[PDB]
Amino acid sequence: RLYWDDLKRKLSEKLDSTDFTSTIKLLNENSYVPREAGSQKDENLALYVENQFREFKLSKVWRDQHFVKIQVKDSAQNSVIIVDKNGRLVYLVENPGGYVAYSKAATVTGKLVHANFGTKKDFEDLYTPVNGSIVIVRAGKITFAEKVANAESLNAIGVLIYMDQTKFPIVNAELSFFGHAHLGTGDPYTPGFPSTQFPPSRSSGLPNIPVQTISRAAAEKLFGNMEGDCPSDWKTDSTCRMVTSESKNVKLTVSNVLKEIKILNIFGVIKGFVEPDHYVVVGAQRDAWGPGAAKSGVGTALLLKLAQMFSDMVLKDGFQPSRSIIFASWSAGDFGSVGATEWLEGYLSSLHLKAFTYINLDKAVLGTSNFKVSASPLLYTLIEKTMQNVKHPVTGQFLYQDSNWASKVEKLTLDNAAFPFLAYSGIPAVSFCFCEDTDYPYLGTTMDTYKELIERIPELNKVARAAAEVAGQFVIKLTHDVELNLDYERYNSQLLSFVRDLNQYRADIKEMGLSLQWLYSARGDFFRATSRLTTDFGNAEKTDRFVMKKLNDRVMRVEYHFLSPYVSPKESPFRHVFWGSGSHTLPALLENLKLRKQNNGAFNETLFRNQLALATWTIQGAANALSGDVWDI
Amino acid sequence: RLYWDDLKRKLSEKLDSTDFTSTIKLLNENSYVPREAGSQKDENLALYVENQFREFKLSKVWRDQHFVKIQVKDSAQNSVIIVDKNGRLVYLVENPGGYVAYSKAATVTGKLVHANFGTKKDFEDLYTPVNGSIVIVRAGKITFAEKVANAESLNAIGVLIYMDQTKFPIVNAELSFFGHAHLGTGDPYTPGFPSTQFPPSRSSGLPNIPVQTISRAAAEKLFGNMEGDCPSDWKTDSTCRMVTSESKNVKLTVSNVLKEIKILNIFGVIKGFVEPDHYVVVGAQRDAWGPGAAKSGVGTALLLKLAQMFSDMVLKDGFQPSRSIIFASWSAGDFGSVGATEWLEGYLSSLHLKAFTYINLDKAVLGTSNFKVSASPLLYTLIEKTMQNVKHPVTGQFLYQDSNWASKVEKLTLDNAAFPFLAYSGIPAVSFCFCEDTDYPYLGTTMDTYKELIERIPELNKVARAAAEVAGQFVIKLTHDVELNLDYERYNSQLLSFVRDLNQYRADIKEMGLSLQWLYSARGDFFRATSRLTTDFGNAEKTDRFVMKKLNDRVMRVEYHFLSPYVSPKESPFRHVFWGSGSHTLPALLENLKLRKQNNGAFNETLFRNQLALATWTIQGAANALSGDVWDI
Repeated sequence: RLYWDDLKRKLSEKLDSTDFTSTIKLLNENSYVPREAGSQKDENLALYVENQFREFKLSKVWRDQHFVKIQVKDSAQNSVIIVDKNGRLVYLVENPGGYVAYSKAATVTGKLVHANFGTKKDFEDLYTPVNGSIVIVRAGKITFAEKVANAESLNAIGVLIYMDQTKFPIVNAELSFFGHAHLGTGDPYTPGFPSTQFPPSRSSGLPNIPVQTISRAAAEKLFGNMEGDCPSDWKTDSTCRMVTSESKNVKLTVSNVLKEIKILNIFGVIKGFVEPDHYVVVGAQRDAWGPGAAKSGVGTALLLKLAQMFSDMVLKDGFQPSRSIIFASWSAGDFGSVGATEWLEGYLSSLHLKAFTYINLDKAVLGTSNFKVSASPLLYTLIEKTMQNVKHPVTGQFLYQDSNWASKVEKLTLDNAAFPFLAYSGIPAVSFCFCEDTDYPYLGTTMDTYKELIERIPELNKVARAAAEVAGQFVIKLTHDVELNLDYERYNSQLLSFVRDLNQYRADIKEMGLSLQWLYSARGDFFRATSRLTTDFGNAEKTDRFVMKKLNDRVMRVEYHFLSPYVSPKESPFRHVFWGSGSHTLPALLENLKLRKQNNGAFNETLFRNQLALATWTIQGAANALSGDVWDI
Repeated sequence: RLYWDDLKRKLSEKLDSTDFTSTIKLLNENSYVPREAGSQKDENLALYVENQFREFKLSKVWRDQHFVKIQVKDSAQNSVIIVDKNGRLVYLVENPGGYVAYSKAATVTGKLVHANFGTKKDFEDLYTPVNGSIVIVRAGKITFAEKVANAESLNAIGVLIYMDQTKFPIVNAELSFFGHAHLGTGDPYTPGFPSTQFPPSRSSGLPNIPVQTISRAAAEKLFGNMEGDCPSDWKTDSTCRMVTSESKNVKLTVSNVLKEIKILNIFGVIKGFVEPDHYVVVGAQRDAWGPGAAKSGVGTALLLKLAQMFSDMVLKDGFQPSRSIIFASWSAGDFGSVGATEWLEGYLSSLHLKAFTYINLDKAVLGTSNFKVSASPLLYTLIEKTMQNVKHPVTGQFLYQDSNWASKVEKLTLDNAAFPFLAYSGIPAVSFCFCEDTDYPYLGTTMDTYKELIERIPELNKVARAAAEVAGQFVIKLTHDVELNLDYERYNSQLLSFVRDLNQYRADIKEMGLSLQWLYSARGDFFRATSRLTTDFGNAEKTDRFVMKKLNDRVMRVEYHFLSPYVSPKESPFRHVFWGSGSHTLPALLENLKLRKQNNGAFNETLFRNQLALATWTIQGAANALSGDVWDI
């Protein structure tokens, strides 16, 4: 067993002589260049990664194979067409190079209406009714899946998406791009039974309208046939317009088809010396529509180098992780973390007893200016201590520069592979990156190349190196300390913050005959439960692996006990009342209640009483799950 | 620490000098005599039990209080009336002394039709259509809740239930009786929010028709006005008839009302010396409609004596249970294990990590001829070894007399408090009793008295003594051995048996384009997972509480991982794919498939493909949950 100081030094010095850019460049070679999930090139890289793991001599390397239905574009072209309502003659504007996976295959003709980013707010602020019209929106702010849903929610009949030059200062205006519009993760077409025969989807999260990505040039050509200046508030090109002329409307034809593919998740593992049946999981997306250097290459490179380093530290330098470290190369990430989700779904309710943390490595390097982090609050302390002794690659200062960084942390979103881990599986998760206030413009394009990457970021090797150090320090701390570096006390602030918000309606809870007393008591009981647990840790003999096991297991279950037990994972997979999606999340409870100031019928008093109940029960249950022995109350 | 041989002797000799009949008699005194749930007498007994626990000096004794809505009969009498369709004049036949909790409060008039036991089969074998008619059925075979559901399922408008003299050779034909018809357990009116305001119930399992219990005399008076002899196949009184005369039909008026009551679950605990945060739970129903000597008294008596004995063994004789023993006195058992279920529901998904076994003590003594057992397969080995060294109270031979007893074991039913533990909470459970091939006739009547009990069973003290020895040996084995006496290998036979059944349709699975290959692989993987676990146990150092903790925790999770993760506990609480209720259970999958030999539209091919899928996923998940470390595959 080594000292944390030595492990820190060892990791750092191994990192010093590590060549990241070579690997990123290597992954950008023609053997791997265009690696859409399931393709032979994806399969090539999968084989290469797998071989590398074998050369690193990890305890065991294996395959997690899955068959899934994705959507690819048909031999028939998707098309964007302008129609003259006079005589109904059509003019072809574009056959897009790209497409949007999970779009309804359909042909729709209507008026075209701009809706900015297609955010929920953008739609309400519209002075043009979207109903029965095709909508065009800029990429960014929110996922394609959300834009489609918001629009579909207002009865739009189709969606176009372009990259405006203000948000995406790309010289080539003919660039086409890719994404998906499945409002979830995993395979949307997952019949619980094999079939020839065709069953409907139900609560799939799939679009019922066609959605399609277009080049900025094609959008500006559409603007050429539209009227109305865009609000300066949108801060967009002067090109932009709002609505088709009276005599014209647009026709969209999407003919994407379902294809079944064989994806491979490639796994390596360094077994733990004390509790090998518990693991930290480190993963990266291996697939990409185009070259996907930043989208896929960076992550896969870090995955490979981290795996190599840790294998060397165990075999040469005497590092002895208490718990196991699993390295995961995912496929079909581009379709909604499909690879990751399929694997997660094998262990719906059991995984949280083995995996205590997931570290995502996707898009860790996109810029230089900033260091962003999204994570479970359970990892805020680990993250903080890690930023306090990792240096900025350009700047030289420690990453930790703001004592208040934790309150400004944004939550994991659906397009992040870290999301299903936290919100569906109840495993604390963290994603982080070096970046700007600007999205990396080339993501999802054929311009996401190494050359492009090394050009916007000439210090690529140093920056990737800093990204590896944070992930590496995470992984060491997590498998070295006898306690788990999961700060369960953090959820007191979260509950406090939530009740603090809720208490801004102590009046409206009166006019409904409701007391919030049982909820306050749940919050109090959780506080007590954490306090007792901290005391127990302090009074425990750190060398007694039996008592630590027992205390650590309690910590490992905190996250999962915030998954609502009162909703089916099939109907709503994202059960986490803090971080998931649906009417069972604390945020939903607040939004339903904010709709009570308006005397409009949007408020749903009944729903709220149920939400209040389920929240209280969930929180009580978590407090009770943490308290320990049934005679201690 | 003592030797199993000494603990066996100690338990036995303490039992030898234990006076059971005194306690049963004591519970039959006027201070407790009629103790309907929530009543003052129930509350008296609750206080007495609680005091006794305090005198026994258990580690901690506490209260688990709940407010629940039960139904009691109104000041207005329920009535059974015969109507002359000529002139519509009515004749009062009875104002029943008893009632059926959860009956719809309503008045209905129609023809009366006998349907034997009201089993699903009994209805199909009817040559008289039940639709729009009131139905009369004999008690027995199935719960009232099922009879009502089956009848309601065929559009009957009301249900009468009597005790025929063949199944219930009771001299007094005027005897009235009680039960409930809620097709589940727990409080059916559980709004997730407090209210004045009234919300509908939804998937409550509540009757939409009136149901009422009548005396045999009242039934025979009804038969007096009916025609058609009953099938000799029913083996019932010659009195019985099938249908009202042309000119007559029956009117039923039920006016039961909802009352909110305060129930108390009384708990005692003897803390474990090694893992106190894990418990065996031993419970008994304290409430009864009448005197409920057999229904409630026996169980509560055993609960008290067991608690006392084990407290003495810990404090005087040096017994040191590894894990905790909790003694539970439940209330509102008579309404569907309501007390038990309410408590279970506080720990929906967390309880199975603390409670590894529930032993039910209800109706353990009803006769002398037989010893019956129902339980999770996880306890078959414990049960067997226990029968191999417990003697029959009358006979003197060991209870174990049939090497094949396990394949003839009937599953826990809904009226058993052991049921929600296993099927809703995923905690292995066992109920057992000494009994006959005949139901104890006085259950749910005012004749369930000590005097009646001591009369049909003069060896009451000896028989109760044998009942305590099995429960006691269960409890000792379970808290003494370093391994858990949960035989997880047993579920290989279960899966085998199930697939063996399913394989009787390998043809019909072809005509649907389906392979069963992924299901076979799940079964294989579970087999592997258990084999590996047995090996691990063998290779473990029995004195290393850390490794044992880890292996025992894996065993403790087997049961729960058979709860279907794909159904909400609110919509269907009984999620256990082997032992629960609904379309997600393996049995349901078989029944849907047996409906494919008939070319009638009852078969539901789509449903089956989903069932096949969910089953496969559930089983795979359980196998994967058992395999241990993610690098072991």
